[PDB]
Amino acid sequence: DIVMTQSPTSMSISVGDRVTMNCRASQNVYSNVDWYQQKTGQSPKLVIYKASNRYTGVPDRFTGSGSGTYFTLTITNIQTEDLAVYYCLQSNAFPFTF
Amino acid sequence: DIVMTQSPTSMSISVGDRVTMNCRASQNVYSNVDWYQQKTGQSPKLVIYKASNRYTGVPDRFTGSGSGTYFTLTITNIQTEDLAVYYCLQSNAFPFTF
Amino acid sequence: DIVMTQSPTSMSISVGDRVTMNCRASQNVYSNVDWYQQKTGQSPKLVIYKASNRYTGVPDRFTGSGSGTYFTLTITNIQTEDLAVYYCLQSNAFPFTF
Amino acid sequence: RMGQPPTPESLTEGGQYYGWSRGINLATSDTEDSPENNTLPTWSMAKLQLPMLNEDLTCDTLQMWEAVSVKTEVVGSGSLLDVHGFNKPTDTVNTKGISTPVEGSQYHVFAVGGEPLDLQGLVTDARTKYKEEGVVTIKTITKKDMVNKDQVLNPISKAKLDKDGMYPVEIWHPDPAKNENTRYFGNYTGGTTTPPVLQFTNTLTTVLLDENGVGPLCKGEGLYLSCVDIMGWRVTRNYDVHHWRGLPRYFKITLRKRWVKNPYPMASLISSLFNNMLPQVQGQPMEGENTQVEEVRVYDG
Amino acid sequence: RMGQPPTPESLTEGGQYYGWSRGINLATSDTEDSPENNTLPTWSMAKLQLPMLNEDLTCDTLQMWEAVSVKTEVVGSGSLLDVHGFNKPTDTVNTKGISTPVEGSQYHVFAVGGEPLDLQGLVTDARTKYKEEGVVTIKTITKKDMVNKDQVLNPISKAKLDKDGMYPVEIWHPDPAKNENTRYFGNYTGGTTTPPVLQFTNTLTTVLLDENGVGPLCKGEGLYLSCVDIMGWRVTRNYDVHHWRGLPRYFKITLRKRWVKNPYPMASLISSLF
Amino acid sequence: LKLSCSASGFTFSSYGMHWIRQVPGKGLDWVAYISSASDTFYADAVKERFTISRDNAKNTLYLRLNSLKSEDTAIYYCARTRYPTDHFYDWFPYWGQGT
Amino acid sequence: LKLSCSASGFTFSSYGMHWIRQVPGKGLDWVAYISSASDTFYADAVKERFTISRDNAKNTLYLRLNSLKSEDTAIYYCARTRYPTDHFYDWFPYWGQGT
Repeated sequence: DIVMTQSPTSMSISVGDRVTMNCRASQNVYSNVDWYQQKTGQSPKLVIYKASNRYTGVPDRFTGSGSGTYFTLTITNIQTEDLAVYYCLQSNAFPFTF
Repeated sequence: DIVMTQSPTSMSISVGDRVTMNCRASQNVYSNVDWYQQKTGQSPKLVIYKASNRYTGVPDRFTGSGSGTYFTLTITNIQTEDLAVYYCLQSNAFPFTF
Repeated sequence: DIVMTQSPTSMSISVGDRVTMNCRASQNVYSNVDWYQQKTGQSPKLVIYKASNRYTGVPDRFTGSGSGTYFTLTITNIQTEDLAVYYCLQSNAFPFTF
Repeated sequence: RMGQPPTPESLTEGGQYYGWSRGINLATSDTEDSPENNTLPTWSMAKLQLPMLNEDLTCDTLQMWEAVSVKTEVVGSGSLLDVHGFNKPTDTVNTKGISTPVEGSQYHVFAVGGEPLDLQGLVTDARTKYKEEGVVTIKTITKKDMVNKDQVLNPISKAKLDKDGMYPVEIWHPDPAKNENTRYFGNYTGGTTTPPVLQFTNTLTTVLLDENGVGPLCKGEGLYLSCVDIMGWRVTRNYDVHHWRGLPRYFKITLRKRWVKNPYPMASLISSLFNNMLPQVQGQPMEGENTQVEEVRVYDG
Repeated sequence: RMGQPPTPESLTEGGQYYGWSRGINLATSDTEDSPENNTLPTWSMAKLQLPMLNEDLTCDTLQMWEAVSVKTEVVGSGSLLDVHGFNKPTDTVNTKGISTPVEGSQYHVFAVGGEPLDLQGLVTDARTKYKEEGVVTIKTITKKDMVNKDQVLNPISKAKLDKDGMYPVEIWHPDPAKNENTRYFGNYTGGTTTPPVLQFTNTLTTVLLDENGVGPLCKGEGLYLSCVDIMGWRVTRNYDVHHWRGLPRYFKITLRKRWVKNPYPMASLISSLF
Repeated sequence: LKLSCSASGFTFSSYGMHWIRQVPGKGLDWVAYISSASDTFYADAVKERFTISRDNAKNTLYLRLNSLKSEDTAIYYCARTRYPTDHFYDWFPYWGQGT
Repeated sequence: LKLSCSASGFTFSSYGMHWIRQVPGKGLDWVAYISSASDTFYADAVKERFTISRDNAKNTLYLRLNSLKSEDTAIYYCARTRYPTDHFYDWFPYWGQGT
């Protein structure tokens, strides 16, 4: 099983600032990494699929980058509707880990 | 044997400044050059593999560039954890030289 | 024989300014043009080979551009060590002309 | 037998590239080139020891085996249909699709004879520094280095396919000698992505008879088979290392007993048997300039 | 013998492109092609001098040799499996993989005869300037510049295979003369990346007999063998300089003696005396 | 005169392992290399003296030292390549502890 | 009337070498070229007079001068190409000392 570790445990930041959360996988996952946004009380919504594209309806402030062992999700100017938890998921082997 | 010569013998610079260290190989090494960071008392850590990529976990201030006879390693804004020695290694023929 | 004509016969300029010297060949030379720097009392050193690349050890202020009948060599910020003559050479047929 | 030897029986320590070469690493300069023995595909050979037969010294006539025909077949082509696995993918941008199967330069040679295959040395670039131990190179046979004439044809760089798995196919090619007792067939197909092609059937045979209808008579009593079947090379999802592939070849030889005339005098081969069985010694000089033999007398009566 | 001559024997001074053309440098402009002497692959030929047979110059009959059959084979195919070394690699973005094998246009011709091969001149470009020293060209034989009729069949540009390693194959082709004492076989396969194909065997032969069952009668007393075997070109890890590879060809000829009518007319001598 | 370098957590025999020694004052210095298909490549100064080997199924390389040991002294490291190939040039990122 | 240009540190016969002469006032001027497969290419003005040659295994080019030597005077240089090819146009970066 692959273990996904995220560098920022919790980030406190205001509106208009920039955040970057990184993810590290024990083994190589080529480009198969998704970025999920979960607002409290909702099913987790897909934000950044395959680590380099933006799912439809997602604004241009969200950016996914990286490939291999180190991935990153970046937000340039935060918005009020971006106040949710963010999980990174490897989908490159079985079993998938969050 | 290939001889690797580095232009800056010692660079003294503060935090937030930029440094660029160059490396020259007697014969042509196409793109097979690694950049190693050694902190005193630690095994040398890989920083920039194959002269154009950043090993996982290494921040975006580090940059490796060049190909052929002239390579370079650049740091835009120094950090306290970047106070270590830096060796460039050709891995293109036998024997490898540091 | 191809005749290489250079537009600036002599350019007088201070340190920190920009210079652009052009070269024209009577017949088409595809991309085979070199740019040579000669300091008085030295063998002419290669600066810009094949009209689009920088020979190793040459700084980033030097730039070679163009292809076909019109080539150019550009320097953004002059330096004291750039006070030398500059010849453009076609190497695309025999005999080579300077 | 091409590259990896069969000995590390475990599928984890040898990776079990058995049946594949180990990995083709290129050269670092024009003059520096070392092919790394476990990379080079080599000739496979075998010898079947047949029994001794009758004779008739009243007529100086012998009996010896005679390979009349052969059915060959390269077994295991459908195996190349394994298109899963961790090879280079067809859609490489996303690493999806199909693992690129075995493709490339293929080389199918076999040979059935009554004596070991006589082969010739002929190489590409002759600066190549083959390992001087564990493989049979043109330097191993003629004790000097290679020359330029080993790049086209040197009637000096000859050998016999005698051991096994040691004569690299890239150096030693079946040699058309003056008078030969071996039938060899072969075909080559170069390129970098040539699709492999193969055929099976258990119906059609090959006739080994000569122009006089004699076929390969077995010298000694052994029947020699030889073969090489390179089917291409595979690429790994990494630096494109290029392990070769080869498939086993099945021979079915049909022999019979033929009467032949013993062309040598019995006394000559008796003396030869005695000279081969006895040691070859030194002793004090009893011939030449410092003979210790003093006198010799010959009486009759 | 295709390009690089065999003479400089060291593997450093000559680099030993023995068995390889030297290098290929394209033209710089349409009007200026002058390839090289060591770049052009040329014909290989040899003459076996057979002994003299008879002295029946009193009856019209006389006996001389006759090639009955041939067994040929291009030896050295497997050597093309050397995929180490410094050629352009299979995967060029990282410069890794396999040093590409020999591919390209291939050209196999051989010919067994009693008199030297009769050749015909036909060039792709009649404006090419071949060096007039060390190579035989349509100019060397017609003594004038090349005509536009040399891009197609011109019945004037005819020659023989006197020399060896002198007649390039981009110019001189086996000529179908009306009365011929030579059997020549050949096949050509173009392309820039065509994979080579070859065939070993020591099994079956070629019959050199004519429709009347005669076959090449060795006039004089010599047997002439000619061949060219181009397998393709290897592209170096540089400015993509191709250069050809050629493999040696082995001939085995079966000759028998045949009674013919006298080809030495004494009238010629007893008339040269006048 | 015989080193030992234990490794764990992977398939030992699928990777190529280098030896790099560092004297405290003149920097790092490559020594030897043994790949998956065991084939030894040495440095020019240490050609005949050291012998690098690997015992598969035991997971330890043995750099048998110079057997003379006269003028060679440094911190001896181990390095494992990044990928499990038969490619010799693989930018070993996994250094040892040092000795 | 016979020059000599010694070179060392490489394989001499795998590279192509040019001759470039510079009169102090009118700049540089190409003269001749000899490649690996020795084949001489001259400038238009100096075609019949000079002869460039190379003696392999001795590592020196000989630009045998005009044998007339009337109106040709300049600083004579040597140049070696960058790569060891049979490609004629290779942007020689390694100039000589001058004479």
